[PDB]
Amino acid sequence: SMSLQVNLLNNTFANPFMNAAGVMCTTTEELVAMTESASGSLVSKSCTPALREGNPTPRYQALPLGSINSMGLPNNGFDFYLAYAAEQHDYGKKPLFLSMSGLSMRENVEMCKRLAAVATEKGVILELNLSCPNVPGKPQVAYDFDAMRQCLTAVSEVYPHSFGVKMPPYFDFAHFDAAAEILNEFPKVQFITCINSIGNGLVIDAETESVVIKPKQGFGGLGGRYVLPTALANINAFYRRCPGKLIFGCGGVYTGEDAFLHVLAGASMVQVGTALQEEGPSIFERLTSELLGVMAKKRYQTLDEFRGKVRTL
Amino acid sequence: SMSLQVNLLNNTFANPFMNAAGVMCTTTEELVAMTESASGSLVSKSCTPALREGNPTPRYQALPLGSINSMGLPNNGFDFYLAYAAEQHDYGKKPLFLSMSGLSMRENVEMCKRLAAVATEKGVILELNLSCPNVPGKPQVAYDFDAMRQCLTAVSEVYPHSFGVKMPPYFDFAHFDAAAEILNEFPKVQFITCINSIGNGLVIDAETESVVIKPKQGFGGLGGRYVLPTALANINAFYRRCPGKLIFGCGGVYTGEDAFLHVLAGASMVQVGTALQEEGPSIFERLTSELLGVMAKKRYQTLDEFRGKVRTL
Ligand SMILES: Cc1cc2nc3c(=O)[nH]c(=O)nc-3n(C[C@H](O)[C@H](O)[C@H](O)COP(=O)(O)O)c2cc1C
Ligand SMILES: Cc1cc2nc3c(=O)[nH]c(=O)nc-3n(C[C@H](O)[C@H](O)[C@H](O)COP(=O)(O)O)c2cc1C
Ligand SMILES: *C(=S)Nc1ccc([N+](=O)[O-])cc1
Ligand SMILES: *C(=S)Nc1ccc([N+](=O)[O-])cc1
Repeated sequence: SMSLQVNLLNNTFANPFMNAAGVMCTTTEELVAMTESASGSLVSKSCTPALREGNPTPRYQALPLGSINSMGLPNNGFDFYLAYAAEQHDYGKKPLFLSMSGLSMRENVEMCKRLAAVATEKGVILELNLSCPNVPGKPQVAYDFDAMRQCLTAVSEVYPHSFGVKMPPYFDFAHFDAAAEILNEFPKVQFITCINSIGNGLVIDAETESVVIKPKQGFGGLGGRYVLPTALANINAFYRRCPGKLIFGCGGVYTGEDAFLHVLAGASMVQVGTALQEEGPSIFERLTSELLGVMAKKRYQTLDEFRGKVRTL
Repeated sequence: SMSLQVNLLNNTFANPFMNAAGVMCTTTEELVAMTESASGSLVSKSCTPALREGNPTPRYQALPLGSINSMGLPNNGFDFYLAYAAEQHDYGKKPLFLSMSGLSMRENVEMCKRLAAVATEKGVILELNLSCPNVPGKPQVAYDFDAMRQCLTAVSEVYPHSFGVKMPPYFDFAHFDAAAEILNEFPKVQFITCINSIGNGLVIDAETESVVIKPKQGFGGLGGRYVLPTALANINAFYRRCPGKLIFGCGGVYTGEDAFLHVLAGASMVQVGTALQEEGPSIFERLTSELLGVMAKKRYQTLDEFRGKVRTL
């Protein structure tokens, strides 16, 4: 009598779970493993026009309360992910998202021109990353509203399909309002993924009296338990301000209960990063089971019964 | 063989610990209790020109990983805190900071003009709050760099003493650079307190399917375990970029080990919020004991030996 089914953008998803871009989605082996998993969908590693080796190691550290990273967009390059979407992915198993993270507006425009035909033919869906906080000297496009509007205009001009945007967290209603106003100008922006990491935290190991990652003097994006209330805030803020769009939640999901909170805040899909990095794709079997358990105890049969229904006081 | 003594701003402090502004420092009884505690200093509740009731309750909630609040600047008004500084505080016991949070430039200018004489005569030190994330309709001043420059210019023009600024967290090196550039233009800003809460998080209780505080649809500032890596990042970022100024740490301190991390990142004083709210002023006896224990095990005698000495890779 229950279902985790999600229906959006002319697709049916068996459940709302997928990986967060960047986690377990860089290589062919990883993409196949995600496709064979119990997840409802998957997204490929944020790509640049050419391959990148990324930042020096160590560049990721798991922590009691989450994780810190400065990966620096290590990826196989756009051609590789385009080929996976065009020729290898089994769409009969689940829908596929492709994450794009060009290092300039022109880079994104040029990749989008080429992605267009594959989206048309095969149905891959674009998630445009406006938020990488780890490439040295590169600005957070989404923290620059003028730049964001220009980039979405440029992409919209050449990309004849719906797409979504991956956003960094905001921390002020003025910013939520400004960002929402811009996103609402673009009807092709049909979903907003909240959130990328909390940027530029600094973890210090008391025992070693040192930072724990090599790039950028130890500063890196935070994920995991640290970020859940910030993620819920951003999911709900955009759920409220962009009623014409769907929200994908990302941040702090370890359990079915955490997923329940994402959906209550407004999420349609729920992405899993840090927890997936630590547990592997088997996590999706556990999460679907747990979310159904939470729903059964609460007497909910479907996600639409409580999506966005968080009660205020 | 050891000492927690700190010497700064023409004052001597027995140890680096003090309350965070807003926590246990609103009433006469609270200010006396802080003065009688083992803390090295104390700061009075951020004040407005007149008494203020603050936001509707519930407006604070303790959490497993910290706290969320939207107090809304409940305070007894500037006259009350000025009178405490001028007539009641025992400067023989410890130095006193007064936190100011006018709701406009004019309000801060007018309060500073009156504060000047008491600072001259009694030695109270101003901590100017540029970061409160809980007043409905009024965004963080320090998230508007032009507003920040104009507030600091006004205060510097009318206030004939050194002072400090309480800052919200930043999450991007471009913002650390921009904020530091502005702060460095004001020689009277002799200390920077990093950080105020991580603004506008949203805590949802899975059991009640609701938010946990009443104001602003449940959106409120995060404190406690959630914010420690963000606090360390901000402390260190400004320690590096504002070499002519002192950094005061605030965020996620529950133990002597946490305090040790603040100091390693660059902190001179260490402020305690959520943990003090939950434990009461007796916490300062525990924190001084724990910090000395950490230093003993590490064979450090003084704070100067490791302040700002966090090792990078
Ligand atoms: C190792 C690692 C690599 C990541 N790579 C990407 C990326 O390529 N693109 C992206 O949009 N986000 C990336 N992220 C951010 C995640 O997608 C996610 O937004 C963040 O980790 C928060 O989710 P979590 O709390 O589930 O980890 C990465 C995160 C981690 C830990
Ligand atoms: C109940 C409460 C009241 C606060 N009031 C103030 C305030 O009046 N002025 C201010 O600058 N910060 C205020 N803060 C923020 C704290 O000073 C501190 O920056 C923040 O809680 C992070 O420290 P923590 O992790 O030790 O809680 C308040 C925090 C709490 C929880
Ligand atoms: C808008 S998408 N333009 C853009 C993309 C990426 C960068 N970057 O180098 O971070 C800048 C501008
Ligand atoms: C700076 S001196 N004054 C000030 C205080 C508060 C605001 N505000 O936005 O509420 C603006 C300027």
